[PDB]
Amino acid sequence: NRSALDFRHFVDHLRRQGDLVDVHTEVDANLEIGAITRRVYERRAPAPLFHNIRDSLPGARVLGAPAGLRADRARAHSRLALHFGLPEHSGPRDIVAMLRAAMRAEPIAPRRLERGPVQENVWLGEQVDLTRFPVPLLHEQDGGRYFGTYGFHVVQTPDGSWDSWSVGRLMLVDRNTLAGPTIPTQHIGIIREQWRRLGKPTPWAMALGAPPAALAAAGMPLPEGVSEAGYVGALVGEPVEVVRTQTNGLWVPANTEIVLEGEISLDETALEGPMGEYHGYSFPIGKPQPLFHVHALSFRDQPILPICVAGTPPEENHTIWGTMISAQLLDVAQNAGLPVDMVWCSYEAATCWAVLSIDVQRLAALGTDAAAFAARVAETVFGSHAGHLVPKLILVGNDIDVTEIDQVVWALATRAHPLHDHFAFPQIRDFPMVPYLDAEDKARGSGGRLVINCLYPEQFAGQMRAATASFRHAYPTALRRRVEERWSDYGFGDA
Amino acid sequence: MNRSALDFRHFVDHLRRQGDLVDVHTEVDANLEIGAITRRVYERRAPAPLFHNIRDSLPGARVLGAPAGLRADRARAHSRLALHFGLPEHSGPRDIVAMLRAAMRAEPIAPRRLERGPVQENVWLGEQVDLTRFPVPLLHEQDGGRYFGTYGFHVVQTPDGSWDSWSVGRLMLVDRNTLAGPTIPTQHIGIIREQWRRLGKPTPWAMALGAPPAALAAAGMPLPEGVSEAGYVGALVGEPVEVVRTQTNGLWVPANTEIVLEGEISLDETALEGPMGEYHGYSFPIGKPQPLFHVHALSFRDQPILPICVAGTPPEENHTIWGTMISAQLLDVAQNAGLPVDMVWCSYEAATCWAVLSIDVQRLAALGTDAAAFAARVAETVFGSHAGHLVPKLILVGNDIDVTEIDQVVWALATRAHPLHDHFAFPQIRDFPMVPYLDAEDKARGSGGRLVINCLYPEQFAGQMRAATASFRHAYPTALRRRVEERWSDYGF
Repeated sequence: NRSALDFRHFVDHLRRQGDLVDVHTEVDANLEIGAITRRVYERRAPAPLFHNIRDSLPGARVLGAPAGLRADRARAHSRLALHFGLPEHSGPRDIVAMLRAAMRAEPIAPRRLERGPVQENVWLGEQVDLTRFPVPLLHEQDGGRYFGTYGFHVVQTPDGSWDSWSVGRLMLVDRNTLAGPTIPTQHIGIIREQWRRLGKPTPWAMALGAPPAALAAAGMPLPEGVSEAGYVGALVGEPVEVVRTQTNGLWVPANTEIVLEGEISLDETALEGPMGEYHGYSFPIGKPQPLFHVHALSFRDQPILPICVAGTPPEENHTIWGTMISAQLLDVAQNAGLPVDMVWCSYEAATCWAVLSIDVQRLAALGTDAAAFAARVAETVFGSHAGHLVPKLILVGNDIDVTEIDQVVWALATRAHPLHDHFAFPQIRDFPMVPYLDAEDKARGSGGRLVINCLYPEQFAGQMRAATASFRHAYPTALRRRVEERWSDYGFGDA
Repeated sequence: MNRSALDFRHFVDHLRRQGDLVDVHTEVDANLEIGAITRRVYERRAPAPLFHNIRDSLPGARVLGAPAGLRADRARAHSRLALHFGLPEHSGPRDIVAMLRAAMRAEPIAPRRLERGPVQENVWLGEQVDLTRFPVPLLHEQDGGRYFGTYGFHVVQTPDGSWDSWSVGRLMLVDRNTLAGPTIPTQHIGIIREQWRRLGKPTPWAMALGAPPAALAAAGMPLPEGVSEAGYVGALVGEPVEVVRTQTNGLWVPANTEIVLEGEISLDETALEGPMGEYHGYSFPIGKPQPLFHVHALSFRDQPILPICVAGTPPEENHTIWGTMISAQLLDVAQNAGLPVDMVWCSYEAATCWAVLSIDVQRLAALGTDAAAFAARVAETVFGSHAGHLVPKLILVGNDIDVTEIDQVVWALATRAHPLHDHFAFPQIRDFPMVPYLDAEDKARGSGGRLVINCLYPEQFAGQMRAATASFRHAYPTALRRRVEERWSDYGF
C-alpha cells in the first residue's frame, strides 16, 4: 500500500525483500544500462538501481526492470504485484480477481496537497536541459534516446472538467524538446483536438517515477470525461496525492521522481523512433510525431529515472499491460454471457495472443458450434478496448490451466484441427503494431485477426472424446490427496 | 556412459548415485497409486522412483517409474534420458540429436553371445507361470486392464532365422499366463507374424523388460526389413549388447535383462485390449480386440525390477525417447533432401504432435521459392518419410530462435504466423491414425489432419528480415554483451 503510492518507497521495498541490486559501478546510458536490464528480464534477476551513470547529473539514478519477473517460481510476480498493492506470492489468477474487483470499486478523488517531494528541484525555461539526465539509448537500432519509457502524460480538457493520464514513450530531441506518439482515438488525442479547435497547443506534463499504482491506472480504458487518477484509489483503497505543476495548472502526483511540464505543439514534428517494441522486434524506419516542448521540469533530490527496455518477454508491456488486458477481457467475456472462467495473455506470446478458458458445461447450454461461437467471441473481444490490442484468441476448455504455456501448447497441438479450427476475421480492424501485418493488411486496415479453436466438436454438446491422462484428471480425488500429503514420506522432499 | 547404457541394474545404481533416484519404502499399491506417483514424477520432473514395498506382490520384485522422464534442474534436465544413449548428464536436445545421426551412420556391432546371464537367476516354466504375482500395475483410472509391459520390447525371429526384430509394444495382462497387445501388421513384428502365419504356425516370441537402456532405444531405429535391431546398440554406444538364448524357444534376449517372458503370439485368438492413456495425453474410452501372447515361461534376475511407462501428458517416455529420436530422423530426411534445415525438434510440450523445423534463411533465399511452394515441398518430403508419417503438424521458422526452447517457438508462432497466408493444410496426405483431433470423416478418408505452419516472414524467402529482434543477444554488440557478462558480479548480482 505504501509501495503502491510512493515509487521511492516501492524501491526500498524491493531492496528490503532482496529484489533489488544496487549498482555502484559507473555504467553508461549508451546501451550499457539497457543491455544490463535486458539480461535482467531474461535471467529474471533483481531490478537494478543504477547509482552512477556516466556524464550525467550527479545523484541522478536509474531503475531498470521496474516490473520484470523473479526467478523464484513462488514469488515470480512480486515486482509486478507491487504495482497493485498485492503481496509477494500473488500469481496471475490472484492479480486478475484483484483487478476485476478494482474495476468495480468506487474511485477515490486524488488528495490535493500544497507541496510535495517532486518540487525539491525546479528548472525553468533556459535552465532546462534534458540531456543532463541519464537518458538511455536502450537498443543499438533505436533512432534515438528515450527520456520517457516508464511514465504517463497528463493533459486536461479546456474547461478543466476532466483529466487524462496515459502512458506513452517520449524520445529525447534536444535540451528541452521531446517527441513521441499521440493517438487521436484516445483521451490524450481527443483532448489535443479540443485545444486545436481553440487554436491552442495542448498544456502537458509527464510524470516519471510516479506511484507504481498511478502508472497502472494510466492504461485502463474509460469513457471520455472520466479521470484515471481516481482509479488509483479503486486499485489500492487509498487516494493518490497530487500537487499542481509549477507551470500549467495540471495536477501531478506529489511524490513523482521527475515531472516535465510544457505543451504539445500543434504542427511541429520530429522523426521519432524507431524503437524495439513489446512484440520483440526493432523495426528499422521511424515516423514523424508531435513535438513536446519542455518549458519546465521538477524532481526529487537524487531523482530515479525508471525505464522500460522493450522486447522479447517478459518485460513491463507483457507483465503490466498483458495482465491488465487479461483482466479486462475476462470481465468483457463474462459480462456478455460467454462461458469463460479465465483469460491469460501468455507472456511468452508477447501480448500477441490471449487464451480463453472455457467451462464446457456452460458452453453446452448455448447450443452452438465452433464457427458461430468463434464469431460471437471475436466481436465481443475485439470490439472492446483491451481486445482490440490482441490479434489472436485461443479457445480451450478449462481442464487445462491457461496461465501455463506448456499446457496451452499441449491443447494447441492436440486439439486444433487444420481444417476446422482456424477462424480468420480479416475484416476486423487491426491494432497497427502487430508485427506480422503486411502492406496489404496495413493499407486495408484489417486482415490480422484470428481465433484458434481448441474446443473439440462434441464439447459443444457437453461431451469429450477422451479423458486427459494427467495426474489431475487420471486418478480419483482421494488418491491424489494421498500422493500429495505422502509425497515426502515416499522420499521426494520437494520435487 | 556405456555401463549404464548396457545394463538396467547399473543404470539404476547410477541414477541413485547422482541424486536422480528416490527409493520408496512406504508400502504402495500397484492399483493406480504406483502410476499416480509416477505421473506426478513426470510432471514435477522429480527423481525416478524405485518402489521396494508393493502390496501383495512377489517379494524382492521392485518397480521403476519414469525411466526416461525429465529432471527439474535445467542443466541436467535430460540426464536420465541421455543415459539411454550413453550420454553425460549435461546432454541436451542438439547434443543427443547429433549423437543419434552419427549413430545412424555408424556400423552395427554384432551382439555378443553368452551361455549364461543374470536374467536366468529365476525361471518359471508352464504352470509355475503366474504373471499376477509380479506387481502388475493398473496405470490410469480409465484403463481397460492392468499392464505388464509398458517399458520393454518384443523379440520375434523370421522362420528361417536369418534375422530377428526388436519392437517396443504394450502388453495388457489377461490371466495367469496370457497377455495381449498390438502387433502392427506393417512393422517387423507384423511382417514376421505373417511369415509364420503362411506356415500356419503362431509366432515364437519373447519380451525383454528391464532391458539395457540402449537396447530399448535401439528397438526404435529405422531398419529395412531383413535387418536386426540388436546390432544397432553397438552403433549407439560403441559397445555390443550381450545376449543369451531364451530358456524355451531359442530366441536371443539380452543377458542382464531384468525380466524375460517367453511364448508365442497366437494365430487367431484375441482379447479386448485397452484402452490406455497414450502419447498424445488422452485416454480414449473404447478397448480394441488384440492378439493373445501365451507366456509359457519367464525368467528374471534376483530381485527383479519392472520398469513402467505411465503414458499421457508430457513429458514422458514416448516424448523424450521416441520424440527425440524422431527429430533426428527428420533432420536427416530434410538434409538428405536439399531443404535448408539445420535442426528439427519435436517439442515435448506438444506431445509429438508437431516438429519445429529450423530454417537457414541464407540458404533458403538461394532456393528462390515462396511460402506455398516451400510448404508443399517440405510437406511431401517430411510426411513422405517413416518418421514424419508419425507427426501431423510441422512448423517452419527461421533459425534465429532455438527451436529446442518452447517459449521461443511460441514467440515465433504468435508474432510470425499470419492467419491468411501461413496456414497450409494438406488434406489428402495420409494420416497417422492415432492423432487425437481427427474425426470420423478423416478416419474414413484416411487423411485430412496434416498441416504445415509457416513462420518464415515473406521477405525471408528473398533473404531479408523486416525487423531485428529486441533481446539481450540481438539488440547489443558482442563486445557489450561480453562486458555485461564479465562485469556481472561487479554490478552486484
